[PDB]
Amino acid sequence: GVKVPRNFRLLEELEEGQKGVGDGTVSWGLEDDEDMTLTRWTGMIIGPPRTNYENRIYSLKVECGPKYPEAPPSVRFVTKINMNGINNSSGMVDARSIPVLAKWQNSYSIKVVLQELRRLMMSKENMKLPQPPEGQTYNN
Amino acid sequence: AGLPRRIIKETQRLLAEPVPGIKAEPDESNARYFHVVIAGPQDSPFEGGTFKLELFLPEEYPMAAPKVRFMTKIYHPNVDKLGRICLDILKDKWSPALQIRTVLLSIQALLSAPNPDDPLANDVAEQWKTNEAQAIETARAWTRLYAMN
Repeated sequence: GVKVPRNFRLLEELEEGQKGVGDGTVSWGLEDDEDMTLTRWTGMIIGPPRTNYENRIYSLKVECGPKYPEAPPSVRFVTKINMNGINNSSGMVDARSIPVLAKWQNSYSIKVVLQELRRLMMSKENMKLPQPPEGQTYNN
Repeated sequence: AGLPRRIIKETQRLLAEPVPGIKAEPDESNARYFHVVIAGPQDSPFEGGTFKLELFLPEEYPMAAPKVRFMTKIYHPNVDKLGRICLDILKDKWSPALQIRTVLLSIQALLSAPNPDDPLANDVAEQWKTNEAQAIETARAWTRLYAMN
């Protein structure tokens, strides 16, 4: 089983992020284009239609640590959101509450995490949660 | 159950007969991943510096090119801000007849003779073309700042 080392995997994800995938409702890229460690990423999720997230752009911070992708990345919303599994005061995504993270596989990627969060925004338990005002962000 | 003979061969010859000015050592977890240090070549503005590079041999090697990247910041028209190297034999002109050693040699030579004329050179190329003296001094400055420890 040939494992692709972290940095070469992240270069692959950088190229895929630049090319974009699907309908463009999720996107990702490096937070700092001079970050040779490839650690800090910006994620974007367009809130899905017919949910209380609709017509909102969500920005996220995704951190790929030294063990990525054997281990999942850390994820936090910058844009305020009320959603199960997201700390409603800090924006931190609780890995134990988001299946893609809790059951992480090394075949997953930043794309997959963002797609999962977007899919979960359509879940019955999330789609009708009343939201904070648009454009608000957490501190720090 | 293990690596192809060619990889065993290239790995072992790299550690037995290293390229002058280049150290190349295996990763402690991944037998296809190597940690390389290239000394700045004699008479270049990188001279005296040591530059970390990583090298990976993908599943399809040698049909597929080895993957290489600088992990030390370097000011050079053919190495970008993330350490990616523009070298034809890492893409266009790779063939199974080439080997890891050819790559490391080519990279050393690239540091010795930067090519700001390359169509795909980064934004540093303009400086190298129009004020080469200043660009070379900046390359030396970055060697002092990033490549001496």
